[PDB]
Amino acid sequence: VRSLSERL
Amino acid sequence: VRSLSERL
Amino acid sequence: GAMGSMERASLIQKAKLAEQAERYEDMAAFMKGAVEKGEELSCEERNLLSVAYKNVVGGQRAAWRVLSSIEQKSNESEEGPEVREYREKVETELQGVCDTVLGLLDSHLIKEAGDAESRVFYLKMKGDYYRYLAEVATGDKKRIIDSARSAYQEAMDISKKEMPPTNPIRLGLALNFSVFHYEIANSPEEAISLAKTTFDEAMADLHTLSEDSYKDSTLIMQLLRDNLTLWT
Amino acid sequence: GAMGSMERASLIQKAKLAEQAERYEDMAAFMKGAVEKGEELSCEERNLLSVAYKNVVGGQRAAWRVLSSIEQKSNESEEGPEVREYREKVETELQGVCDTVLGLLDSHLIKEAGDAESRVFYLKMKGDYYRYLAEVATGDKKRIIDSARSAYQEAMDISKKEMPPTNPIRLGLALNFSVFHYEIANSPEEAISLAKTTFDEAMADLHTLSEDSYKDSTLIMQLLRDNLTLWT
Ligand SMILES: [Cl-]
Ligand SMILES: [Cl-]
Ligand SMILES: [Mg+2]
Ligand SMILES: [Mg+2]
Repeated sequence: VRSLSERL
Repeated sequence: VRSLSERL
Repeated sequence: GAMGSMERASLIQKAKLAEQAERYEDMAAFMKGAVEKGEELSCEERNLLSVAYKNVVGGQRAAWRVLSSIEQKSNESEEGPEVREYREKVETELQGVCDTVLGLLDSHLIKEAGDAESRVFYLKMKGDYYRYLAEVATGDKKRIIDSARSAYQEAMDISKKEMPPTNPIRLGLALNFSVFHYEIANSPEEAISLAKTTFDEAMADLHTLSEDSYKDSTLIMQLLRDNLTLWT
Repeated sequence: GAMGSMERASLIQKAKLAEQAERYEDMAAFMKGAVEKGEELSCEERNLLSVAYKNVVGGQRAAWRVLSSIEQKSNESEEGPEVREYREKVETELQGVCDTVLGLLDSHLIKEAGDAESRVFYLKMKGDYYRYLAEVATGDKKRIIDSARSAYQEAMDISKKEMPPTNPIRLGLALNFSVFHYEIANSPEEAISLAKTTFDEAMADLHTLSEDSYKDSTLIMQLLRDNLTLWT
């Protein structure tokens, strides 16, 4: 499972 | 609302 | 063509990879390259060709609809040329994709297709891509509409003679011809009649089918039913 | 450049239309054209630039991951070169997009950015696109990783001096630097520490905010919290 990065 | 056409 | 140096089998393999990666523009370029090798296409290869271009043109149609709606609202609010310019840009790209598909069918997929399953598939495709041209056409429009109608009608005559009523290609053809009638040709009564008769004749043939074929046919029948619910 | 003949304002207007139509490649080309006019970018224009390229590179990254996984499985099964070839094709396109963004930042967005909000935004962007290069790099890799780290660190030092702890740009920067630590730099303890301290200091500053700003900050804080839940 991949880490969450910044949303638009 | 748009008619449904053939699926893949 | 940029795919002229790649083996036919490698192009088909990469088309399948592009589909897994949801890279549909690549997928279409690979399948165009495969067609241009000059050999006929198997059932699986025909479906790859159709999946790739349906996804490419589908995104273009969705974008053209957003932009056309913005453009129409602007002509009811405050006023420049940008909305029209950018709708025209997308429209032109859409028409180029349609023309590319129609060119592959004319050079030379259709003339080499002798079996009912291939000939009906390609004639249906021709009707479909003239229908997409018709959605954006503004007189011209009439010739494009008649080209779609003519291709669908030839496919229908073959499919009724040569295929059972539950055949998925025959069902998908009748579904799309009925959408043509309703959405393009201003003939909603013809659309409804074709969908009902298509659904009823398939219902009466389901008893001949295996469990897997039954699932394939009833899936498409459900789309006919959904349209009838919206149209009535 | 193909956008050299179009007005700056028309390019911005069309970028906004492409976003509504989900035409992100067009959106990025329009915003590249806008940047190349040579004027600095407003807050709204900076976000358009970032939205466009984040979506383009995001689709490329998702495709590269599908293909790299297929490639890795093939090296555990039956055996040709196609999977590697097509992964390399997508990877090369991804690297070209990253290089295009980094070139815009270097010529000349960063050197003209004097305010904290613009300078931190562009340095964060630089770290982000070196991070995307690092995800596909195979030694070289070390220089790319250090370039990402260096850009994030400079952005962090400015943001801590010049911005409050709930500032959405400061929060998004710290979020992405923590993902760098966890996913790229093999430093999960540093990732966890940065996320916790960032979350805790923002929590203690929320009382200073309006209802709208409170919603903006807590939205991003929730991503820090979601990562901490996955990492611990
Ligand atoms: Cl345009
Ligand atoms: Cl390739
Ligand atoms: Mg033949
Ligand atoms: Mg300045």
